[PDB]
Amino acid sequence: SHLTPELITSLQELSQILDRYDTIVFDLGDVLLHWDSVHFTSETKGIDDVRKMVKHPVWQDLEKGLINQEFALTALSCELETPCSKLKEMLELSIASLQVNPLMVEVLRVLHKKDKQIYCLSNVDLESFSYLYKQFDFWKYFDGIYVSALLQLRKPNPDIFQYLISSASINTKSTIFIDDKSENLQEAANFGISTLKYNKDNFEYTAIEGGWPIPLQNMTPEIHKKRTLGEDYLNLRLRKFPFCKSFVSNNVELIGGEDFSKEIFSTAVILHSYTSLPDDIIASMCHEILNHDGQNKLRWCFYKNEARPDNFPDDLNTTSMVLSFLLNHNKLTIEKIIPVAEQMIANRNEEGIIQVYFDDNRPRIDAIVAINVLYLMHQIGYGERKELKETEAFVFDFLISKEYLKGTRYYPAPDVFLFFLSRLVVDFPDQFEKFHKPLTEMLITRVNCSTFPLERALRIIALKKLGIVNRVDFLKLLDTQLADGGWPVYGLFIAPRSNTYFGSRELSTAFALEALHILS
Amino acid sequence: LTPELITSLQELSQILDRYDTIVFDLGDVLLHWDSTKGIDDVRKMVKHPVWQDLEKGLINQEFALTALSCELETPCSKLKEMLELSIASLQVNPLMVEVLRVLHKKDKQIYCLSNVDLESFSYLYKQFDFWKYFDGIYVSALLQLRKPNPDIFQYLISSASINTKSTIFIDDKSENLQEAANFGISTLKYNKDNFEYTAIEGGWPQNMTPEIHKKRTLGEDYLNLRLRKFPFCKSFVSNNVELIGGEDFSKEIFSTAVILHSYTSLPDDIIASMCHEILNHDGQNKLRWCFYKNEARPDNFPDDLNTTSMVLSFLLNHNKLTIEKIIPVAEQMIANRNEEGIIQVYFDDNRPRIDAIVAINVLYLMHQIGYGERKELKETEAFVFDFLISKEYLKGTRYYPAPDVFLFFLSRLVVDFPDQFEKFHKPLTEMLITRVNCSTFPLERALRIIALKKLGIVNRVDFLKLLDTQLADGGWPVYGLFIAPRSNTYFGSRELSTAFALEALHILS
Ligand SMILES: CC(C)=CCC/C(C)=C/CC/C(C)=C/COP(=O)(O)OP(=O)(O)O
Ligand SMILES: CC(C)=CCC/C(C)=C/CC/C(C)=C/COP(=O)(O)OP(=O)(O)O
Ligand SMILES: CC(C)=CCC/C(C)=C/CC/C(C)=C/COP(=O)(O)OP(=O)(O)O
Ligand SMILES: CC(C)=CCC/C(C)=C/CC/C(C)=C/COP(=O)(O)OP(=O)(O)O
Ligand SMILES: [Cl-]
Ligand SMILES: [Cl-]
Ligand SMILES: [Cl-]
Ligand SMILES: [Cl-]
Ligand SMILES: [Cl-]
Ligand SMILES: [Cl-]
Ligand SMILES: [Cl-]
Ligand SMILES: [Cl-]
Repeated sequence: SHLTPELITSLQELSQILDRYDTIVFDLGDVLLHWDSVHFTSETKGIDDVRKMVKHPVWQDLEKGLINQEFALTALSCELETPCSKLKEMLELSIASLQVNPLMVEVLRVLHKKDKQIYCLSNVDLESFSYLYKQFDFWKYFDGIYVSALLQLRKPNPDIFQYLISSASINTKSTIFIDDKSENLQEAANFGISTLKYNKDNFEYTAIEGGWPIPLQNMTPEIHKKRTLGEDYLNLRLRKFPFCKSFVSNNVELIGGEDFSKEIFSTAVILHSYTSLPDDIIASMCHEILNHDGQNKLRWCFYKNEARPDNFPDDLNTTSMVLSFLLNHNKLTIEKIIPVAEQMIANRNEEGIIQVYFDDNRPRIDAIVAINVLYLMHQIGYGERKELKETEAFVFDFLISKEYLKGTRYYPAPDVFLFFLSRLVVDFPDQFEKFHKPLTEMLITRVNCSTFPLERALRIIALKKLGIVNRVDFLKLLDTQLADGGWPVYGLFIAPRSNTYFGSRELSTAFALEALHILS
Repeated sequence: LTPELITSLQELSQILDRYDTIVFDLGDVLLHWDSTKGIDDVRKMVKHPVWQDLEKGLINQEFALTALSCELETPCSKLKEMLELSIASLQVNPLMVEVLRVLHKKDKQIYCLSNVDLESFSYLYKQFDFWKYFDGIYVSALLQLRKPNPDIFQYLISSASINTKSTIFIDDKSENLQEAANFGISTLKYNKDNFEYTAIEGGWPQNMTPEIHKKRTLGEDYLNLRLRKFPFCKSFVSNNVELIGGEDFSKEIFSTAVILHSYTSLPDDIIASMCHEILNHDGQNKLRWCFYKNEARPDNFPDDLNTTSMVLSFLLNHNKLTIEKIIPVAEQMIANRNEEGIIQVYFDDNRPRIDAIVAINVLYLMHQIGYGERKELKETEAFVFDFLISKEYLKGTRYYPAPDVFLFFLSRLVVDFPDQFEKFHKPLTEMLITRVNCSTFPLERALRIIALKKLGIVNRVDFLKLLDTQLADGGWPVYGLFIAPRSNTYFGSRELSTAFALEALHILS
């Protein structure tokens, strides 16, 4: 009574079978990649097959992202009685031998051309995944990447299939799944997904009717309540203070902060980033931007006038973010904006980089202000202007040199730079292709690397816009919502000379809710 | 139902005396109050949902005060001043404390169960002196549970092994006594004019027990396998406490002795086999022990009082040596004092050193063999006491860098010989309370869990996070317990980490 798999040995066969499905799921290993596991070094004592490492239960902890490679290797040098330097060696040689499967990468490229939904489902650890993302170039063929170290789940547990089906909204009826390991294929079949076993010299194809029901939700009821509680919390805050409040102090957690609430920038940030604000709040906060007394001829000052220090200039950051939002909500025309954009091009320093302030007496640069200025440039038609070349290069170097790990002049948190960069790169992809992979690669390395809710939320948002599901940061984010539904205050940006952080519970809650939304 | 209002101290004493276990809260029953910009009423802080987060030990006072500062639209500093005055104006309830003293004196089982935040609890533990009457203290911010959720009552019942039939609960909040009654515990509502006694039929039979059992079995199988293959406990060395890049060393007997002394549920075959390693050890010389095996002994490296102390203490405790054979070595240790009278680390007058934790382990053997009151110990004992009170231990000891290791080994001494160490008990417990969850290393979490339990305090925060760092083979990560300080070499194993983690799981089961 065991279901007899149809064998396949002709590309014509493989092709007709694959065409019968809307959605194809690849696993990386074997199907799309291969490598040499055995690797002898100048260390005679110990194991010789990296397979001993990958078969060890500690490896499950690495794949799920619970531990890193240094940790895994330290525990394995003990369990496997092999000098850890030899295992590190072995693991490196195996990684260096990785190559694509040329046949299946071509299948993958074609499937993507025929406008199919394609997902990558792989047990692979964060550090390896980051390296694979850099080394190969089929990732562009995937509609979504589901990696164990980003999920805290792993094949063959049904949990990972259940999260895949739910996350990607998959109709398992029209879904097939290509993998080498049988137990992964059996698990997916009990979910009603048809399987395609990749063998040495053939494919085993089991069509699966399925159509049975799904089990209990990993945390869905939890999530719906926390989202509602956060929404109620934030809508109440913003309806009472549509001019988004801020607090100041000398630390990122704003411990002991005092209420300031006289800068309009936070309001602009919230208008731009949380895409589910009720309409009355958008309008009420939009009203604030326009009537902001620090508007002078379509240029904005950070401060309200009453709070404006002596001789504090308009800045290209407030102005850029505001104009961009106005433009995008049909409250300003490109014709009115372009003259302001032109003042910005006239604000470059000796190195050609557009500067922060509308004031030649206050020369400053900042990578994120650069980014937000370029965003407005491309949004209005200026994307090919020659005067932007040096500014774009400043931002690219900031990324590639990993200089962003030290923060920007006004934004200390590295993920804030990656986040705003990801809006530019994703929203204007033709003009930013060379950024896409180094950006996605930095983000992969940073999954779950900090505890601050807003930072976790930024990484969730950016990686998802770039096609990668970051469930780990998601989970931890839920754990830090407080009982009233809001998240804790966060110092998004600083007055550098005085080391004054600025932030609000509203800022943290808005990005958190957006991150919960984007993975929903 | 309807309570039976009580106002006779003679009746009350016959109600209470009918019960084997009495649970007190803190508010009103034992502690009460008796006498510009925003919120003048602290009522608003405590009724606010954020306050529940503070009570569960999910956030600390600073976090809570910044969040409330915003939600109550009051300057942070004002909220903090108010919070400090309220706490500072707390006074003992003299009648009820005396009831408590007497219930304790009559050998009842008494537990404290309070919704109080970690920092406040920490203050109250130091301020007031009725804690010595409880058999266990169950504070929400350390349980990550809170009244009146049934969870906490289930935790208390199973944690303390309470027969709810013979258990009565004294609280001033109605809803707490209600939930308590759902578990068959008789309630006694405290009003300032009377008591409301409601008897309840108990005796009829928490919520991670399936998971916890699996992790414990997995960890046991792991450690059992390691020690059966390597009864001479292995060790790795490196520059760092996580022994990243460590190399197999495994030529020192101390780790074996530590395992034996510290993890109580080892199987008999493993205890026997590890005991053989301690007895057949190379470095043994006339019932003094050397850290190293001979094959690894550096030139002129002396026997040391720490390995010797732990080993003799273990053999004694396992009837392999008599006090008569040990006492002459103890006398040698008394002959090892430096100019300040402190007992030194090495059997070698040319390697003069002191180490508060080595002192502790020496003092332990001293009290175990009957030397507890020898005058020559006074300075050593004062060394250790100051080392704690001055907070010098936060800098580590010479050979153990982690502060909690000192607190943990001190807690063996203080709790095993309580009459001789009463003045250590409060400052020790107090320090430990302020260090709950202050570090991530599993072994350090394990030590704080054991020490606090031995001192009558359930630390479940560190417990839960400990369960999360077990690896999938059942063992916990390696950890560097002690160092050669001059080369800054750390020693450690997964056996050490896994042994302590399992004892922590056991002591809270
Ligand atoms: C060379 C090297 C890095 C060795 C260590 C392991 C590793 C990450 C190999 C590269 C390819 C890969 C993703 C294998 C497992 O993933 P899968 O879960 O996609 O494969 P499966 O279905 O074959 O288990
Ligand atoms: C996020 C953002 C709006 C960035 C652009 C600049 C800006 C207006 C920042 C807001 C906060 C602030 C007053 C900074 C100036 O601090 P300083 O006076 O210590 O530094 P400066 O001499 O660099 O102005
Ligand atoms: C100033 C301030 C409010 C500080 C926070 C801690 C606090 C509530 C102190 C007052 C008395 C006390 C220790 C109550 C504990 O709650 P219980 O669980 O002992 O009391 P209940 O049964 O009445 O809740
Ligand atoms: C935990 C314990 C057993 C403590 C007592 C002393 C002892 C034998 C420690 C074991 C580790 C060791 C070899 C230290 C050598 O210290 P060094 O040679 O680096 O410095 P020294 O001059 O302090 O010996
Ligand atoms: Cl790609
Ligand atoms: Cl600058
Ligand atoms: Cl910068
Ligand atoms: Cl574009
Ligand atoms: Cl006390
Ligand atoms: Cl010394
Ligand atoms: Cl010391
Ligand atoms: Cl005693």
